[PDB]
Amino acid sequence: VSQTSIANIIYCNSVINRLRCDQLSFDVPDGFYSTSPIQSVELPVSIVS
Amino acid sequence: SDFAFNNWFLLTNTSSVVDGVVRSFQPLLLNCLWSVSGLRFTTGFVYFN
Amino acid sequence: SDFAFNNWFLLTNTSSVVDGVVRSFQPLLLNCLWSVSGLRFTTGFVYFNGTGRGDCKGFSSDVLSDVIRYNLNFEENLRRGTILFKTSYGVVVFYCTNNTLVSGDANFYCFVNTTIGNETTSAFVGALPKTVREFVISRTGHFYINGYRYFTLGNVEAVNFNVTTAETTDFCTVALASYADVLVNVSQTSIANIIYCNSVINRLRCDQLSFDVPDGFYSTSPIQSVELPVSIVSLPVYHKHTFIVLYVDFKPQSGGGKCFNCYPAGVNITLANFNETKGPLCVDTSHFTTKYVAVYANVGRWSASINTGNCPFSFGKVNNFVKFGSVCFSLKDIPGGCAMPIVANWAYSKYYTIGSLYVSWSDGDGITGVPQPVEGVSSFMNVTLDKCTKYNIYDVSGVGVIRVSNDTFLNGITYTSTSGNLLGFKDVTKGTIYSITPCNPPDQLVVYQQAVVGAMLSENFTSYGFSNVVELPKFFYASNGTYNCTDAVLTYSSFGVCADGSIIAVQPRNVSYDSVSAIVTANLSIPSNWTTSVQVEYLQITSTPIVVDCSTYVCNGNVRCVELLKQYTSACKTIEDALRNSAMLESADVSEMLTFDKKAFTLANVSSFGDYNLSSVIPSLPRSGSRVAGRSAIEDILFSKLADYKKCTKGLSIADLACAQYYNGIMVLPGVADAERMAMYTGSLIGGIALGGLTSAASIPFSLAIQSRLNYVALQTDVLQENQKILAASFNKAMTNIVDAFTSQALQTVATALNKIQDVVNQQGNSLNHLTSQLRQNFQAISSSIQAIYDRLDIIQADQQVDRLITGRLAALNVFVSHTLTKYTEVRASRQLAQQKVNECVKSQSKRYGFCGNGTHIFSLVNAAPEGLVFLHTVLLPTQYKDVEAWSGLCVDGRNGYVLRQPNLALYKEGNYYRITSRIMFEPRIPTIADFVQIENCNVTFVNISRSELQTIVPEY
Amino acid sequence: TIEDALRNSAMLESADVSEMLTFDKKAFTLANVSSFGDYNLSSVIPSLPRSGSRVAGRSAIEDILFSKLADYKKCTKGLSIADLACAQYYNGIMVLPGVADAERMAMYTGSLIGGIALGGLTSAASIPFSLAIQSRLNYVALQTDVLQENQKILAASFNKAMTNIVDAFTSQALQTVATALNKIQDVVNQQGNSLNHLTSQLRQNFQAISSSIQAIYDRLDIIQADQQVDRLITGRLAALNVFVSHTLTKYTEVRASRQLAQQKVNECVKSQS
Amino acid sequence: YASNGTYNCTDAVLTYSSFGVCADGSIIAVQPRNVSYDSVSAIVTANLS
Ligand SMILES: *[C@@H]1O[C@H](CO)[C@@H](O[C@@H]2O[C@H](CO)[C@@H](O[C@@H]3O[C@H](CO[C@H]4O[C@H](CO)[C@@H](O)[C@H](O)[C@@H]4O[C@H]4O[C@H](CO)[C@@H](O)[C@H](O)[C@@H]4O)[C@@H](O)[C@H](O[C@H]4O[C@H](CO)[C@@H](O)[C@H](O)[C@@H]4O[C@H]4O[C@H](CO)[C@@H](O)[C@H](O)[C@@H]4O)[C@@H]3O)[C@H](O)[C@H]2NC(C)=O)[C@H](O)[C@H]1NC(C)=O
Ligand SMILES: *[C@@H]1O[C@H](CO)[C@@H](O[C@@H]2O[C@H](CO)[C@@H](O[C@@H]3O[C@H](CO[C@H]4O[C@H](CO)[C@@H](O)[C@H](O)[C@@H]4O[C@H]4O[C@H](CO)[C@@H](O)[C@H](O)[C@@H]4O)[C@@H](O)[C@H](O[C@H]4O[C@H](CO)[C@@H](O)[C@H](O)[C@@H]4O[C@H]4O[C@H](CO)[C@@H](O)[C@H](O)[C@@H]4O)[C@@H]3O)[C@H](O)[C@H]2NC(C)=O)[C@H](O)[C@H]1NC(C)=O
Ligand SMILES: *[C@@H]1O[C@H](CO)[C@@H](O[C@@H]2O[C@H](CO)[C@@H](O[C@@H]3O[C@H](CO)[C@@H](O)[C@H](O)[C@@H]3O)[C@H](O)[C@H]2NC(C)=O)[C@H](O)[C@H]1NC(C)=O
Ligand SMILES: *[C@@H]1O[C@H](CO)[C@@H](O[C@@H]2O[C@H](CO)[C@@H](O[C@@H]3O[C@H](CO)[C@@H](O)[C@H](O)[C@@H]3O)[C@H](O)[C@H]2NC(C)=O)[C@H](O)[C@H]1NC(C)=O
Ligand SMILES: *[C@@H]1O[C@H](CO)[C@@H](O[C@@H]2O[C@H](CO)[C@@H](O[C@@H]3O[C@H](CO)[C@@H](O)[C@H](O)[C@@H]3O)[C@H](O)[C@H]2NC(C)=O)[C@H](O)[C@H]1NC(C)=O
Ligand SMILES: *[C@@H]1O[C@H](CO)[C@@H](O[C@@H]2O[C@H](CO)[C@@H](O[C@@H]3O[C@H](CO)[C@@H](O)[C@H](O)[C@@H]3O)[C@H](O)[C@H]2NC(C)=O)[C@H](O)[C@H]1NC(C)=O
Ligand SMILES: *[C@@H]1O[C@H](CO)[C@@H](O[C@@H]2O[C@H](CO)[C@@H](O)[C@H](O)[C@H]2NC(C)=O)[C@H](O)[C@H]1NC(C)=O
Ligand SMILES: *[C@@H]1O[C@H](CO)[C@@H](O)[C@H](O)[C@H]1NC(C)=O
Ligand SMILES: *[C@@H]1O[C@H](CO)[C@@H](O)[C@H](O)[C@H]1NC(C)=O
Ligand SMILES: *[C@@H]1O[C@H](CO)[C@@H](O)[C@H](O)[C@H]1NC(C)=O
Ligand SMILES: *[C@@H]1O[C@H](CO)[C@@H](O)[C@H](O)[C@H]1NC(C)=O
Ligand SMILES: *[C@@H]1O[C@H](CO)[C@@H](O)[C@H](O)[C@H]1NC(C)=O
Ligand SMILES: *[C@@H]1O[C@H](CO)[C@@H](O)[C@H](O)[C@H]1NC(C)=O
Ligand SMILES: *[C@@H]1O[C@H](CO)[C@@H](O)[C@H](O)[C@H]1NC(C)=O
Ligand SMILES: *[C@@H]1O[C@H](CO)[C@@H](O)[C@H](O)[C@H]1NC(C)=O
Ligand SMILES: *[C@@H]1O[C@H](CO)[C@@H](O)[C@H](O)[C@H]1NC(C)=O
Ligand SMILES: *[C@@H]1O[C@H](CO)[C@@H](O)[C@H](O)[C@H]1NC(C)=O
Ligand SMILES: *[C@@H]1O[C@H](CO)[C@@H](O)[C@H](O)[C@H]1NC(C)=O
Ligand SMILES: *[C@@H]1O[C@H](CO)[C@@H](O)[C@H](O)[C@H]1NC(C)=O
Ligand SMILES: *[C@@H]1O[C@H](CO)[C@@H](O)[C@H](O)[C@H]1NC(C)=O
Ligand SMILES: *[C@@H]1O[C@H](CO)[C@@H](O)[C@H](O)[C@H]1NC(C)=O
Ligand SMILES: *[C@@H]1O[C@H](CO)[C@@H](O)[C@H](O)[C@H]1NC(C)=O
Ligand SMILES: *[C@@H]1O[C@H](CO)[C@@H](O)[C@H](O)[C@H]1NC(C)=O
Ligand SMILES: *[C@@H]1O[C@H](CO)[C@@H](O)[C@H](O)[C@H]1NC(C)=O
Ligand SMILES: *[C@@H]1O[C@H](CO)[C@@H](O)[C@H](O)[C@H]1NC(C)=O
Ligand SMILES: *[C@@H]1O[C@H](CO)[C@@H](O)[C@H](O)[C@H]1NC(C)=O
Ligand SMILES: *[C@@H]1O[C@H](CO)[C@@H](O)[C@H](O)[C@H]1NC(C)=O
Repeated sequence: VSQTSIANIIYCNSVINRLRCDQLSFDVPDGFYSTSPIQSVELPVSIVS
Repeated sequence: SDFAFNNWFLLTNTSSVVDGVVRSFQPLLLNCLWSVSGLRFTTGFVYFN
Repeated sequence: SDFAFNNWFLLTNTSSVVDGVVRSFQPLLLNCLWSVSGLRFTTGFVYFNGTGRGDCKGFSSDVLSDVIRYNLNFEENLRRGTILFKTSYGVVVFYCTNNTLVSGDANFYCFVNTTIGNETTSAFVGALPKTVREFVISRTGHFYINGYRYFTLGNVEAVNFNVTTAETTDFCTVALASYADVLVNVSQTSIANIIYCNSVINRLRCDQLSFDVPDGFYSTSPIQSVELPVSIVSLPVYHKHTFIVLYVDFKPQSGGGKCFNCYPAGVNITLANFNETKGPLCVDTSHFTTKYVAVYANVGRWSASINTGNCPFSFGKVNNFVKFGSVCFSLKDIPGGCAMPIVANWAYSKYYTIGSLYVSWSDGDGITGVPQPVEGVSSFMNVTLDKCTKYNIYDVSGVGVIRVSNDTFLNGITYTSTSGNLLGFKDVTKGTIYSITPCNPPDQLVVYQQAVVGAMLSENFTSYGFSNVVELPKFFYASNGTYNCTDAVLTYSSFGVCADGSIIAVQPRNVSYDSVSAIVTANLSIPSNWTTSVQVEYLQITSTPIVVDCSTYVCNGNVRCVELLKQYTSACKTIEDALRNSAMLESADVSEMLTFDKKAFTLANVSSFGDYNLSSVIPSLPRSGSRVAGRSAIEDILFSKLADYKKCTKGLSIADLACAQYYNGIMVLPGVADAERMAMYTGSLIGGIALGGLTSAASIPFSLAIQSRLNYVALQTDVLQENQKILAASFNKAMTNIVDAFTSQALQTVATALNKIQDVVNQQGNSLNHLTSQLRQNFQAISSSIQAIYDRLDIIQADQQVDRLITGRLAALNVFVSHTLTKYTEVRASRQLAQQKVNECVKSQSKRYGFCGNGTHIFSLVNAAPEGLVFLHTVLLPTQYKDVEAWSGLCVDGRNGYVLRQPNLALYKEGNYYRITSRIMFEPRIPTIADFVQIENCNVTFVNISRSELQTIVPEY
Repeated sequence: TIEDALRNSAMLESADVSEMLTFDKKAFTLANVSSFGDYNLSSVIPSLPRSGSRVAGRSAIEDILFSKLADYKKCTKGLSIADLACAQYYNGIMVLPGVADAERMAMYTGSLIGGIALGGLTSAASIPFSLAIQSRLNYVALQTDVLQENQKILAASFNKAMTNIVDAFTSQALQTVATALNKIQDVVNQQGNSLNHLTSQLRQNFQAISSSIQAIYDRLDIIQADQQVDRLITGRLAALNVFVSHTLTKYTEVRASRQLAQQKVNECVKSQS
Repeated sequence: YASNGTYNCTDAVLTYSSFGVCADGSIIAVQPRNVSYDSVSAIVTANLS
């Protein structure tokens, strides 16, 4: 955003784009980063008492 | 990419930021490309369809 | 001691620890030794009494036993048994039938049926253990099987054990016991041994959460634990009383036949103060004594009483010196006010409350509850003087001892310290003032060889069994031994302690040094042949980097938590960005510092050296593997004296401690100083000593090399080199001595290095040992578990109590990062110094005093060590000095006087002829004319020689 | 962990500072001012015992500096009201006696000062101070004059400069002295206000009804008293951990200054650089 | 370690103390800095440079 007006956007779909958006920047310098890919669906429920 | 979107605006309940980089939730699905070409007074009723 | 107690177990309500050291409260009183020998089915009823048919052994007091423990020593077979519990309210029995039928035999079904009075009830066992090795019971009624507690019965008057065993060797024990405070060592969740916390030394040891605390200094506070006289003081004002009394008269028709909690004849409970208008009754006279009042006629086993509510002040304690601005106690409800409930118990089995005592209050200094019922025109100010006491002085409470003082101080009435604790007060009556010393100031004690010896105190008294209390400046000191001042086995800057505890004043290190040798044309002494020595130093070089995943650490896998965090990515990005950039920076530096020479690495073969036999330093050959190098002897000795995640998502083992940390999100990177290139670097440096500039690449004998290095200090001028052959015998002996010291000041130096290494390792570990503990505590939330928080609440009020967790966690994380940066920025200095001296001492002899050793420096070895290096500075120390008679200059028969071209030389008259020697070694050199220089003005103070005898000294003509 | 860290660090640093302080009885006796000469460095030399069995006494520049800048034995007994320091003991802080005691400190300083007039001689006797300066000069270059005007001229400027600077205590050199004095008062303030900040925090109660634990017990029954108690200690432990983590950061940094000091005292003090 | 490229060990475009990575993602063990230095030249009455 420049002068409160939009300039461009980046969809957070791909893994690389995900990391880039997480970086709050563009063009992260070549290096090492950490990530956690997580399942987002219902899972079987188990109980023991 | 490269869309000017000069008219296009952000949405904020609170005070707007200026000239910053921000990730957020926006209603940006392309959906129907135009859906209003040649708009006239009898625009009809569209109900999230 | 030495009891196996394999069957014996711990007791824990919560999850059991495994393989740890823990001090806790356990029921471990020996009481009756056995009390169950030859146990048969008719075991009888024992009720927390000495009435146990067994050999108590006479160490048993037989007063009372808090708990009953059953230890079973039978083969792993099922034998019919029943358990009977007798309580005044009811008799409960436990039965199990092997057969499928509910009656079964007198698929396994167990039924425990409890009958109260004439009513019989049936209960469900549910889960049945495959095998039970131990049984625990208590008077409170807690029931423990194999440590965990399944359920707790209300009360047990007596216990009867219906166990029948055909086997003559039926079982090992069924005993009684009582609580105590002990420490335990647990391996694989199973006990190994314990330590009773009775003696003072044992008390300190248990406090140390360890055994065998190292000899040193510790602090202790011995405290009286009995009732003390109570003293009160208030401003004298003629007491005008107010009595608030309440008449609860529960009086039901027994309640055991139908219901006790049904509030029968429960009705009127009231206090005379109610008004027909019923305006809230707030007292006006400041002095009032609240009392519970009389109670209704009480029948067996049941009662009613008041309970603490939600107000700040508990009713009944209000009279104990409290303040209030407006009581306004009311029987009905009061808007915006606290309320308390009275409940009734039928043998502690039915709880039924009653709306009671609406109270609201303003804060103030006028109204004050007084315990003493009598209030009137009287004189009282009880004040015990010189004993430990409680006290209330002008609405301030505490404990201590009162001392009379002499200080006018008529300005006011109370004096308080900066901390907020009052120091002294003045009587209203006369003007005297009294101080308030605390009862038990901390005392400093000393321990050595796992026993206490000596003690620093404050009072001129022998508190312990010590036979002497030597008064000393700034403190007193007790000891149990005579003063013989033989030596010190411990030391502090001011003083050291003797073996028996005698105190001694330290005499600093007797040493001696040298200085410039001013030419004075008189007698002087030069050092003769030296002896070798070795000094050891240690330098921190690197820090094990750590990395953290923000979102794992705080979110812990909850998607909703992740989404609430999503708006804070502006914040926590800085943390991991800083840690990562700092790690890669320092690793780049340490990788830039490590050079290598293949030409010289091969030279590290011990055959190249000679008599020195520095076997330990040289790197080991590969152990039939394709590895460039192996750690040296001093290396694995040091490591000895001091995991893969690949196995932490797979495998069949339970996760390890390190493995757990990964789950939480901390992640320790592999260390920068890996052994391969570390050993190559060290070996190359070591091989750079025997390599000198040659047209060929071959080596030369090590002996010649030392001579060359010596030449640097001065021109060694001897043809038959005794030093080369003598110093090695001292050198290799010193080395064997010091490696033995690993496995004479040099010894204390080695002790200092070792202490420093264990220091840095502890300093590194307890950082994250402190970090990972803080998430176990919830700052303000109902519970730590985010998942549980979501379970306990709907969408509107769950996130609201969630976010205050992360608001604290982020702060703790920012603290951690801000302290890690402060570790790196400081270790960088030590890195600078290390690189600055390794390339100086290791490569080229220094001419700087005190940088490479106590005296003149010859060469230095280097090896690796945890996150650091270690040096071996070989030096030279003068064995003896040779005296000699000199001349500060020369005068020819002509006016011209001659002097020397550089100062470091000095003439002397060895015999008839004159010899000029070095100032730093006794090596002598021939005189010649080229070594002199001319100055016109003759000083008479020099040698006086003409041109004739000049030809006798130097062949001029 | 708190007290274990503080104790181990204290004994470590005290062992180091005790390892650094050497002594020479041969040279300590040489500190007699009669040995020097026109220089009259009266201020530096250590004072003789004041009719007491004390090895040494502080020098003039020493007590001037201290001037410009208790026993617990009397804190459980006596008739006086407790002093501020005394109060701290009651609370539980405890300042250990300083490592640099005056006796061995003065012996060390005096021995170093006496190492200047001592040169290698067959006998143990001294030589005139004048000859010594000439030898040190030779190091820079072969002083070649027979009638040594420097020895006699520079002393008149030297003793005058010294009187000027001791007056400055009681020209860039002046600003240098001002800087040192400012640095000393800086470190002393920096040391005091640490525990002056510590001991104040227990006067405030983080969330409890009142600070006084005894009062808290008076105002409540067993079930709801410990519950409002523990949140006191939950804060107090945090404050304590902050204090220890900042003390370790003071030690680990002062160690560098110690290194530099030992590195230059043995260089400049002993042999011209 | 996963990678999408073959191992040819040409060079390293990124590095960490234990190891470095190739341009295509192939992993490589670092060889420390080949250097050489000198030392005292003991008089030995023989060939030297
Ligand atoms: C100004 O302030 C206003 C204040 O009102 C803001 O308006 C609110 O904005 C929030 C955030 O966008 C919005 O919450 C979202 O609502 C939409 C619509 O909800 C309905 O759609 C879901 C399917 O997505 C259906 O299940 C159902 O019809 C939803 O309605 C229900 O909401 C909850 C949660 O689903 C239900 O339990 C209730 O029963 C109720 O019927 C959602 O699209 C969005 O859902 C996302 O989060 C939920 C909860 O975690 C999750 O279950 C959804 O799957 C989804 O999460 C992700 O899934 C999609 C799948 O396509 C994936 O692509 C993304 O990763 C998704 O994030 C969420 O519930 C809220 O309703 C608004 N307020 C109201 C009252 O309308 C406004 O935005 C502010 N403007 C700014 C920014 O200034
Ligand atoms: C699993 O979770 C359960 C939860 O219930 C745990 O069970 C509780 O364990 C605690 C701690 O052991 C236990 O508290 C202790 O109770 C026993 C028995 O109390 C009765 O004995 C005392 C004499 O000691 C009598 O005065 C009176 O009969 C006691 O009963 C009364 O309790 C309070 C306090 O005394 C009274 O005010 C009430 O009126 C009530 O009638 C006690 O032995 C123990 O007492 C110790 O502390 C108190 C309070 O400070 C002190 O006054 C005692 O003198 C004693 O302190 C020290 O004195 C002895 C002297 O020999 C000295 O040797 C030690 O230094 C002592 O520490 C305390 O009251 C609690 O009752 C249990 N719960 C119930 C409901 O029974 C179980 O432990 C958990 N298991 C684990 C570890 O996983
Ligand atoms: C974020 O948004 C800002 C706003 O558009 C971007 O900055 C703008 O970037 C353009 C180029 O992308 C700049 O234009 C260049 O400016 C120079 C100097 O005037 C001109 O000579 C060039 O020909 C070109 O026009 C422009 O100055 C700059 N303006 C501002 C206000 O920043 C920025 O690049 C965007 N960043 C990302 C990552 O999207
Ligand atoms: C705390 O409890 C553990 C568990 O018993 C103690 O460790 C065990 O200590 C024994 C000796 O006391 C070790 O036995 C020795 O092991 C070696 C190597 O196997 C063997 O050669 C010896 O002959 C002897 O058996 C045993 O290995 C060790 N086991 C474990 C799991 O630690 C520990 O000493 C106890 N500490 C205290 C202070 O009580
Ligand atoms: C470097 O440090 C070492 C250790 O501090 C010094 O070693 C020691 O040198 C002193 C002389 O200052 C020796 O003292 C004397 O020993 C004789 C014979 O026992 C005794 O009769 C004298 O009265 C005096 O005590 C001491 O023996 C010696 N110790 C060792 C273990 O070597 C060394 O002198 C220091 N070098 C310099 C230049 O300061
Ligand atoms: C100071 O550091 C620089 C850079 O680390 C060193 O420069 C390099 O010196 C090495 C010798 O140790 C040279 O190595 C050789 O080069 C020849 C010709 O390419 C090759 O045939 C050999 O097998 C070997 O690789 C290297 O070329 C040279 N590099 C540069 C950029 O100058 C310098 O030697 C270091 N000085 C000292 C005293 O360590
Ligand atoms: C300290 O000194 C006391 C006496 O000076 C020693 O006491 C004896 O200790 C045994 C063992 O408890 C008792 O049976 C004697 O009655 C004690 N004698 C007296 C006179 O009290 C004690 O053992 C000494 N302890 C140490 C560690 O030195
Ligand atoms: C829109 O409003 C105008 C009047 O403002 C009206 O004439 C017209 O009919 C309206 N459109 C529709 C589709 O009803
Ligand atoms: C939109 O389509 C859905 C699905 O056919 C239908 O239920 C709905 O009625 C449509 N919209 C309107 C306004 O009818
Ligand atoms: C245990 O002994 C006490 C004291 O004599 C006694 O009151 C009690 O009745 C005895 N136990 C039983 C079950 O009677
Ligand atoms: C269970 O209770 C019933 C009814 O009181 C009784 O008949 C039966 O014997 C009990 N079971 C036992 C004691 O195992
Ligand atoms: C355990 O039981 C066996 C069974 O024969 C017995 O011989 C032995 O004495 C018992 N050991 C004990 C009670 O410690
Ligand atoms: C309260 O109730 C009891 C029994 O119901 C009765 O004896 C008494 O008179 C009542 N009133 C007062 C003031 O106690
Ligand atoms: C206060 O002093 C009087 C006079 O000795 C005494 O009777 C009374 O019991 C004392 N009170 C207490 C609580 O000791
Ligand atoms: C200390 O105790 C000793 C023991 O005899 C006694 O002689 C001395 O007077 C006491 N001193 C003080 C100040 O109490
Ligand atoms: C120890 O004391 C005895 C008797 O007082 C004395 O003869 C001996 O010299 C002393 N020895 C030491 C090493 O203090
Ligand atoms: C060490 O120093 C003291 C100081 O006076 C002296 O008495 C003694 O001779 C010395 N002892 C040794 C063993 O050097
Ligand atoms: C010291 O010098 C004198 C000259 O005055 C000489 O007589 C004496 O022999 C010398 N001492 C020694 C030990 O040579
Ligand atoms: C020094 O040299 C003399 C004579 O060669 C010899 O007797 C003495 O043992 C030597 N001392 C040492 C420490 O080598
Ligand atoms: C000398 O070298 C041999 C070779 O292994 C070794 O066993 C021996 O311990 C060495 N001796 C010394 C004094 O280093
Ligand atoms: C020169 O000789 C004189 C003779 O009195 C002597 O005092 C002085 O120290 C000498 N100066 C030197 C040797 O530099
Ligand atoms: C040597 O010194 C003596 C003593 O002053 C003097 O008389 C003599 O002339 C000198 N001889 C020389 C300078 O050749
Ligand atoms: C200084 O030395 C002189 C004689 O050389 C002596 O009279 C005096 O007592 C010494 N000063 C001290 C403090 O010992
Ligand atoms: C010289 O020494 C005397 C001896 O006390 C002293 O009073 C005087 O101030 C000194 N003068 C200077 C300039 O130091
Ligand atoms: C009075 O107080 C002062 C100081 O508080 C103290 O020095 C003195 O000993 C006390 N007693 C008398 C009788 O002065
Ligand atoms: C790359 O791989 C090819 C085929 O394996 C091989 O011929 C070539 O030498 C390799 N080059 C480098 C630089 O690794
Ligand atoms: C660098 O070192 C390795 C180590 O064996 C060696 O094989 C190679 O010849 C060297 N390469 C260069 C380019 O110096």
